Amino acid sequence: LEEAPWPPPEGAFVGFVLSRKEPMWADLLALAAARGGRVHRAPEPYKALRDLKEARGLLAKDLSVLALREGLGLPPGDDPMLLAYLLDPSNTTPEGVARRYGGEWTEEAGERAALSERLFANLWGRLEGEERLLWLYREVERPLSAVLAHMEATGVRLDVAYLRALSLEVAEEIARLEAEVFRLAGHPFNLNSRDQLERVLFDELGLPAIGKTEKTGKRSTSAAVLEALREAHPIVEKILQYRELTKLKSTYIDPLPDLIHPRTGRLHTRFNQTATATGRLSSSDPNLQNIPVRTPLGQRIRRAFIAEEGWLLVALDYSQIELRVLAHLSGDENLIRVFQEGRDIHTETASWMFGVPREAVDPLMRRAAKTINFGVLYGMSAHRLSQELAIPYEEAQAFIERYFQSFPKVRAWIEKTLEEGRRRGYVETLFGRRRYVPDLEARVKSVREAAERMAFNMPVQGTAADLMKLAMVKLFPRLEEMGARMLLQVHDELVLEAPKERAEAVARLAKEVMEGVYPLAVPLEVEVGIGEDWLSAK
DNA sequence: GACCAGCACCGC
DNA sequence: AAACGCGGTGCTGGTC
Ligand SMILES: Nc1nc2c(ncn2[C@H]2C[C@H](O)[C@@H](COP(=O)(O)NP(=O)(O)OP(=O)(O)O)O2)c(=O)[nH]1
Ligand SMILES: [Mn+2]
Ligand SMILES: [Mn+2]
Repeated sequence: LEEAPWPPPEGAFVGFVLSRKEPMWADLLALAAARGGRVHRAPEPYKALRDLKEARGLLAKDLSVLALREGLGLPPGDDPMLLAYLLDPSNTTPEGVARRYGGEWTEEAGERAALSERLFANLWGRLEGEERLLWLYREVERPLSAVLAHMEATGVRLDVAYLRALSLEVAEEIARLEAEVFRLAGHPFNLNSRDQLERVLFDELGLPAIGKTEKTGKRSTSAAVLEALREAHPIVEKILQYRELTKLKSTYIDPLPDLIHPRTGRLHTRFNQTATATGRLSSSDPNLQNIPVRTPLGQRIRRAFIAEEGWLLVALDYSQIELRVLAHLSGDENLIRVFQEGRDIHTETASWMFGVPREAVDPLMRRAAKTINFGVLYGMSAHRLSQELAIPYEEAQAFIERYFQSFPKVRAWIEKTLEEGRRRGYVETLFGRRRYVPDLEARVKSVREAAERMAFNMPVQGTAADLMKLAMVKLFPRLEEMGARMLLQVHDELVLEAPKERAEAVARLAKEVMEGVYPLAVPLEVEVGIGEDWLSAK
């Protein structure tokens, strides 16, 4: 390409190099652009950002986030990654997309700009005729990237002092647990080492080995195994408690306070748009889509996520989302009637397994019911179900029988989905998002049946993701007009931040937008709450 | 220091 | 652990 002077013409494809993957923390090391057979390299990247009206190219969102960090309104536009991701969700990295569609992903901005131009031309050509995939690109993914950019650049407020004090408290308790484990073992050892713990439990203490690990075939010390051994030795109980606290302390309590950005004073995650096989987003650096919430200590961690002074958090979460999607996709009249009558399958399964009235079901019980309802739906075995439900194997097999017998159209849909996946080689969501599942024709049963479970799950989970994404695209401009912020997304949930005097109005509006994003054969219901912290708003 | 495989874990 | 699915992160143990 002919090297031309900065700036480039409007509509050029951008290429950029970051000192680190996180745009909110990265130094913009180089900036370049390409169009019309030319390449423009910026003398000073930061100054050069002011010259762009739109970020078109690979990882456009990341550059837009960095521009927002610097107070620049540089929205993301076309991104070859989103085109490749829609053609095949296994296209998740620029390294692979480049090598697959005509280029090489290097570490030079000028080459990345030229690569973005070449890959867009080729990928856009491959989507000619894919009307449904082009609709998802034009109406969902491309506009969503702008929404995610603003979310990432905004961040969430965290109660640092609260978590600092919590760290010191949990530390003392971990010391009491580790000292108790060492005494029962008769000697000290690295309790974090599952190899050393394996010997203590199964060689020294002589406890029975329940299961083995996948790759190396060692005797597993997983929670499920230890749960089965909860009454075989007092050490097992202390280990489970040690595992819980060290996990929450090492992954959330201690790391998150150190990630507050100096310029914003807030915590900034990344929402990765081409990371999953089903169309879901993912969150990383740090992951804010798996913040603790189940246990009492987990709830205390949620409370650390707070609203800015004078603001309130608004949390909206779809009710029984994939079950409602399943009703629409399958067309089972019985399942449809469940939601038309306002029933809650999670509560009903919870009341059955715990033997208590509906009003006695606590959040912990309901989460346990979710595992069963979705576990059974997506192919859980009676053997595992018997252990999860703590019932005889014969009763567990009966549970799976009544489950599908209650909704006979579900099985018919599963077989229709798998058959089409075998013939076409991919399954699709309600909006046409595809996932290629070639192992549906595999000759090894284990491999084949694994692909099958992945296959007919993707339309359900993927449609829910399509719906959530479309709702985010619709809702974002409405929140801007009301002075509200979109902070976090958790697959079927949104966390917003609104002025105290507008929180009620935002909550009502966001609820309506989410529930009416795309009318289905069943109503989409959203649970909404308002509070100064994430747990309160739930 | 950086990277990795493997086990284990958090929540959707 | 096991015939639920989708992710990301910490630790250990190992390498370079
Ligand atoms: N296969 C599978 N899918 C799951 C699991 N947990 C969550 N999902 C999927 C299916 C879920 O629909 C979706 C959202 O998870 P939630 O919002 O926590 N549960 P929901 O919306 O169903 O119920 P409600 O909001 O009334 O409490 O994530 C699981 O253990 N397994
Ligand atoms: Mn939900
Ligand atoms: Mn949810």
